[PDB]
Amino acid sequence: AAKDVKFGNDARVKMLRGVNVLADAVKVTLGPKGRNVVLDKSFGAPTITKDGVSVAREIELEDKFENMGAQMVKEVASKANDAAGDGTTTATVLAQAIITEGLKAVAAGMNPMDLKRGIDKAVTAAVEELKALSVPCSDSKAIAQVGTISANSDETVGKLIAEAMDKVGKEGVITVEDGTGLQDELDVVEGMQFDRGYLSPYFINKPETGAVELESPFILLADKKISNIREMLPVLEAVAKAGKPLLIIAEDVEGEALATLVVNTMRGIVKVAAVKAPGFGDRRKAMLQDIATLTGGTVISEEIGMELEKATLEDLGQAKRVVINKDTTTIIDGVGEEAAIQGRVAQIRQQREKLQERVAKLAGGVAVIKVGAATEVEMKEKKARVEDALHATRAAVEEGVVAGGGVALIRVASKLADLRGQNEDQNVGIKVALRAMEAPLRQIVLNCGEEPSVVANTVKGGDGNYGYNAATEEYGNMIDMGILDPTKVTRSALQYAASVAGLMITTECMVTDLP
Amino acid sequence: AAKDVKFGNDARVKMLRGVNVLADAVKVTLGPKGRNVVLDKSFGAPTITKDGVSVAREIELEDKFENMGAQMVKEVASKANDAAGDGTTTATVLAQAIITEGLKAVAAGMNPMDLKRGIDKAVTAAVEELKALSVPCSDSKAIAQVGTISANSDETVGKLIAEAMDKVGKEGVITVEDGTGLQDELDVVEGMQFDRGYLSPYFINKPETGAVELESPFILLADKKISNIREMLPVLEAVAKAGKPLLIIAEDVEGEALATLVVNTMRGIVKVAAVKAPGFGDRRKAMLQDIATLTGGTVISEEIGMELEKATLEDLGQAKRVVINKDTTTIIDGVGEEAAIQGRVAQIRQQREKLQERVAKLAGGVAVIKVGAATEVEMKEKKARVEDALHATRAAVEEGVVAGGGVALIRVASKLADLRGQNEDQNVGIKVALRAMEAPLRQIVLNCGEEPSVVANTVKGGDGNYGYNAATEEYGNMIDMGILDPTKVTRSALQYAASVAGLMITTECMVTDLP
Amino acid sequence: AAKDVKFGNDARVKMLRGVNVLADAVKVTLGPKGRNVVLDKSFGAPTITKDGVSVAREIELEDKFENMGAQMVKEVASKANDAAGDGTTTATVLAQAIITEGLKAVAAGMNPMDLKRGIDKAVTAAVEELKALSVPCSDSKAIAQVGTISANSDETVGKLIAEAMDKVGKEGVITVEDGTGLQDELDVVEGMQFDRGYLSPYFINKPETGAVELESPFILLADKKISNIREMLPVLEAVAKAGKPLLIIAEDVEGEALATLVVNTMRGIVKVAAVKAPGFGDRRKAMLQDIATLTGGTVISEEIGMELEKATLEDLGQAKRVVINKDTTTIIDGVGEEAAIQGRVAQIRQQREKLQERVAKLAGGVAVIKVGAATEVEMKEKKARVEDALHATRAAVEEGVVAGGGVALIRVASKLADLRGQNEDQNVGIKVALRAMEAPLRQIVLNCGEEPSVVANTVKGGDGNYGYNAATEEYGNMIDMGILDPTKVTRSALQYAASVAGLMITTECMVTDLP
Amino acid sequence: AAKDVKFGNDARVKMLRGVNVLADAVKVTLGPKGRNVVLDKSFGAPTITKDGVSVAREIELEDKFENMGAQMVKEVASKANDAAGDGTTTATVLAQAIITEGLKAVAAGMNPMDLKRGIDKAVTAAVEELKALSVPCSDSKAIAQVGTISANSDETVGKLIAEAMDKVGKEGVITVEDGTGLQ
Repeated sequence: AAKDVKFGNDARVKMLRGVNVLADAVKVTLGPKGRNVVLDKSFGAPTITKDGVSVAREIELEDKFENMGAQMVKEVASKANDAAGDGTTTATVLAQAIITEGLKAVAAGMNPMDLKRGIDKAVTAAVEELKALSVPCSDSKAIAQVGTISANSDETVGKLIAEAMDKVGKEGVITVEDGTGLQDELDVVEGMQFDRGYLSPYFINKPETGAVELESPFILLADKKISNIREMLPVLEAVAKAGKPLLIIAEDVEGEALATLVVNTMRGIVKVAAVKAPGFGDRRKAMLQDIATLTGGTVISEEIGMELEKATLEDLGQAKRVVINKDTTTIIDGVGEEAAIQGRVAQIRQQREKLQERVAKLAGGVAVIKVGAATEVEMKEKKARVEDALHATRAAVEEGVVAGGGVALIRVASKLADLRGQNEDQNVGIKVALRAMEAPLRQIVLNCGEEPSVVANTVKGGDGNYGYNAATEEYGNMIDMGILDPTKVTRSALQYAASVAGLMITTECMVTDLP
Repeated sequence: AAKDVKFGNDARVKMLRGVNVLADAVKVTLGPKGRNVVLDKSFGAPTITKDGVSVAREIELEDKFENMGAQMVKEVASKANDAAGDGTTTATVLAQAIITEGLKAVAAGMNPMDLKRGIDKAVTAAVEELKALSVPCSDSKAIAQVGTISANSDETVGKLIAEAMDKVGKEGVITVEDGTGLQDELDVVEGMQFDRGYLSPYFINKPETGAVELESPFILLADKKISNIREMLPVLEAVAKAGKPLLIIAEDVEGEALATLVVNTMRGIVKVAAVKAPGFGDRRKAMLQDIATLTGGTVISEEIGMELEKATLEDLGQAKRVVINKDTTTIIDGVGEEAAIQGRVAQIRQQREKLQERVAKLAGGVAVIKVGAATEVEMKEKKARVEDALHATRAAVEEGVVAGGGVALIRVASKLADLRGQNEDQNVGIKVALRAMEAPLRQIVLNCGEEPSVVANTVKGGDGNYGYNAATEEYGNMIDMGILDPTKVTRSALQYAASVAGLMITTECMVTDLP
Repeated sequence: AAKDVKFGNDARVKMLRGVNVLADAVKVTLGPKGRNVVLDKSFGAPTITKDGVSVAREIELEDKFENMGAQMVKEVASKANDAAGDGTTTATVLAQAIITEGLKAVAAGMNPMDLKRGIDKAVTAAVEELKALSVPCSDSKAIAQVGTISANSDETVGKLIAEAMDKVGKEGVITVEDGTGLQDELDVVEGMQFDRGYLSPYFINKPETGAVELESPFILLADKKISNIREMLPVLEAVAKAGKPLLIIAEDVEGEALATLVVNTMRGIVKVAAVKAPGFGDRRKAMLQDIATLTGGTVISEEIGMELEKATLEDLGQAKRVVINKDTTTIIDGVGEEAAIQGRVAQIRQQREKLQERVAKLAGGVAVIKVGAATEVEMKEKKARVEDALHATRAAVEEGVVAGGGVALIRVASKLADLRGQNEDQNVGIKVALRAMEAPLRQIVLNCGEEPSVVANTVKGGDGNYGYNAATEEYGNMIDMGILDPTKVTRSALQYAASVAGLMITTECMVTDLP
Repeated sequence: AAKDVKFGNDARVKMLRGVNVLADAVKVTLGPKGRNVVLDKSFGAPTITKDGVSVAREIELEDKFENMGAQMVKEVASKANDAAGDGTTTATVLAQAIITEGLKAVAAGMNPMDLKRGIDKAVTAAVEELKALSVPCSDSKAIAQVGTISANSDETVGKLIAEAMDKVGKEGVITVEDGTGLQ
């Protein structure tokens, strides 16, 4: 189609208007005196939601340029979510702030590509500074801490999470299943989790989680690449008449057999899914046997001659459940003998870090959680927030908590008061990020109907963990008042907003379709 | 789609206009000198109706923002209805009142989120105060009392209801069936009711009640979850050629067998429905056997080996009728032997509160009512109002009656004259609810063509149960004049209006589709 | 859809405009110097008609509010017709009059709901007063009297009607069939009529009468409810190959067998119809046997074991004709033996009021009428007017005649000159009905091109039955000049107009779809 | 001419919008980090000015009601000027503040004529209190100071006026005209 092209200031004013519409809709939900947004859906009833990414994903504008603005910032809130699990509003609010302040400088005659270098440097430093402040996140306290936070105040949540890790460890494998009743349930049962995602978004049966939940399925363990679909029918027809679903772990699954399986589930007979075997080369040889042992199945190897055509139900493994998402597969309760698994444990124990990881995965079991609730809505809803929190937590653990209320950010801004760049434009670029670092605190206060600059002035008069408690309307030590954000989320908010807004301010020309 | 977004006052003026259109259409029906509203329906002839929720559910506006207003208040009238069975107009009128007064304060510079806290506190207190005033609702008087009221003055109604409970008790199980002739009929026959709703709105054969009525059907009693549909065909084909419908009680029915059954009734051969078995864990084991005994059927247990494939008609139970709705299942006249049921009674009697509940349900029978009427219209129409009243009554019983004419509300408003909050905005928020509490009385009077403030002044000059009798145009003791509202309804009106309007006034921005 | 809502005066001016358009189109046909209205019909040729209801049923307006006006008054003319058979124009003209005068008072500041109470009281009194004036309608004179009138002057009509009743009695059963030639024919033959209408408007084969005429059909007499259609095929296939139609009398016919039969006639093989058996309980047991005896059929009882599957043609009854309408079934010329019927007569004669009614129906036969005519048009047309008249007559008999020219009404208006209500608004409400009572006379005169108020003044100067003879243009005694209206029609006109217009004037708000 | 008449809240929202436009244009010049306003004049070249009354006298709005708002507050800045000679911006900024806060209370259900009595009483008291705080101002140093702040922080103008009053006396006149040179 013929394109519309806009230059310089015009392009930019439009781009910003876009950002604002999205930013403004997301902002209203930030903080304890945050309000909700209603999101239409022809489909079913509207949705009420506080969740920043959820509002973001729905904004699309009519003016094609404004649209482009919104479609870009939408990525910060989106990315935050995939990494952290929370902070998507904060992320958005920082991004809008850097942009506003950025473009103001660009309009001053500053060189955008330098303003960007400044912003980026300011951020690399803020990230370092946050690692310092974080206390870390180790003890079950900090854990249920961050958890309950990312779970949105709900302490019961951060709780189970801490308990969980406190059971199978910080690296243990935790999962989530809908609760049968009103009570939450944490159980440890014979499992494993590895870093492999689905081979097609078309296997998703739970659109909500964006995941693949399968009920007591068989597991196929193939050593070769799967291109042709002919060697599938002997087994794929035996598990058709067994009523149950089927999981495929192989070197890969190529377009030919994949695309047939893809349309074979959605709209099709047997509902199945497939994922690449973990690791590569010599690891996946033994790493795949690990799964075989756990599930009580057989590995179809090429070096023994075994082919897929010469395989039965008996050769397959089994579990009571399994969940696959974008990049994670986790199996729960393997039918594998206690003798067989313990035998393979002693085998590796005998056999230093890479073998240690295989022991940890295997010996070890998988912890499960059943989100209890009164209503099926809340139920599955709560279940959601859980998986979220869990995320941040794992991340929080890997890299802790910091003072909430966005004080952490305000604190790093004064530490970097003396940061400079290679030239004056880079300097303004730093001051632009620092000034933005105040925005979460500033929005939190503004959503309470209170003077945001007056609160900020007095928090900035303080030190360490002194902050504003928006709930109770009085100042104090944020960690003592239990207002903690997880470090991974605060960091991640910052990195992502900076990344997008950094690029965004360097825009001199925009190219889109005609109205 | 591209969205329209409106801020602050503009958003709010539009939101209110919406509320008014709906409120105004509902208001005209409040009280004894209430008039009717005509509701178009391409479908059949138009509908004449006084029933507040019925008017509400039809309002949809063209201006997309105004629409949003109306679509939200529509929920108070809707919620009132699902809980109470009456008071939907009152509910609506209170909601419109809180909103009007609210937004006026918001426009004064008050902090909405505080006005909300005030309103809410004022309400929590009004609810307490109403519990005090209620006399309760216990004696068959108060019962037929509230009944006849919620039935819309019709004394004959409140009557049978009192009789009913007076038969199988307040907790007894009462049902309703269309009358064969012109006479009402109350009969007690060999039944049970438990807290479980249909597994899909697609089983509804009576669109009016929003329920599932089934004629002398067989009952299937399964101990396991029902996912696959293959174990269904041996029995589902034997009851296909028996001409009769079939009820399924199992641990659950999963999408796979559910979705097949769903399209198998509407547009399909055998008309069936399914509901989850009552309770959970060890209760539903024996609780399901209770039903088996009553219906003269067999429980298909897993721990005995019995599967659904190895089951006949003989294994199934039977009743003369059964009605399922949103969250209630009730079976009527079980074919179960008098010996078998009495034997199971003595079994539990031997076996303290949870077992007591199972005795009550079982021993005991189910009372039925046949709404008599001249015309089939009135007939089924009257039948409706009945089920309504019955509701409120059960509720009234659980938590009585209060002075009608909306005097109860006016009375609690003076009791709370001294209620205060945490700050001045919270105070205005209280005064806003109190002032609203006068509105039902004020509308009742306004629908009579009389001076509403002059009536209110003089009712507020009085005490206790002194009120205005709009029918006869003179003041007096409302309980003595027989003008009683059920407590549960007055309470419920208030709680729901407050809930919605409370949220509504905190609105600073609105996001909808383009015109 | 988005709705338009109008308030107060605006709503009302529009509502009235609607009424007028319909009223004005109907008015032009009132009285002996009434003119015709032409009614388009894409379908066939246009229709010329004097018949008030026929004009009414065609008015639909474009302005959605005006439409609502017309769609409401349309009900008076419609209701008149269903009860009386005549007077539909009068009804309409009164209704328009009450409305006009009403709304004028509402605009004076009067309280509508009181104006209504007045109107209603004035009417309850006018009805009483008319019962007084009626002379009654008993002798064959008054009968052919009212008949010939409601038949529109046609004396030949009122004639046969009187003859008829003079044959099988006032309660005898009279029917109508198209005439074979040009001569009218009255014949008495071996029949019965009971108060039961068709079980679906979809059995109608004569769209004109809105009835179900069936030619020498078989009669099925079932004791049970008919839900399933399987027990139908043994008999329904034997009467398929007998070429003739089939009538079903049973306890009921439920949706399942009904909906199959419904589409099985229109668009289908065997043309059949079904009606509920007369009475209830113990009556319908013997009351159904009565029909069996008359038709020479067998009753398929449950208490003998007989099922519908085990039934032949031989078991069924037969008649030469049968007509079913909205609420009446009447069978004509039963094949039942003279011995069998006389035997059942002696059986009941032996066996006090309820058994007396069964004797009357049975012993007794059914009188038939064949409307003779030159053209098939006139023929079937005349046939129509007949059935009409017959109606009013039966009614006239049950509750006589009064002075035509609308003098009766003018006479009751002076009798009620001293009627008062509970307050002044109720008083105006009475004067509003009284003043309206003059309108028929006033329109009759206006359609003659003469001064309506001058005629009215001089009729009101007179007494008793003195009136204006519009045909001959001179005053006199209306009963002596043969200008009589039947009481039932005059009463019914009044009651219905009052009913609708009473409601209509209480309208403060109107809600409809957007243009 | 036919008149437009507006009531209650509508009248008031419009009246306020008027006040704001004038207030906002005058406000930007208040204080040492005050900026200038440019005032068109078909007549000659435009005028640059910091002087609050000068901006005020030029505001006239198109919406006839908003106009009325502005035309009324314009009188505070105008009156200040005729009496004092300075403070016209301050005057304007106070006036806009009382109004904003006032109308907010009126919208709360307060009785306007009482809000007025309060305001007036508060002011009669503030005037008394200021008489107290004032230290008289009689020494050349103090005089030079008011002069300086008046002249947007220009020490020379202060000094120059202080010197002037010192020489002519109290019962003596000082005029100001265009000079030839730069100083």
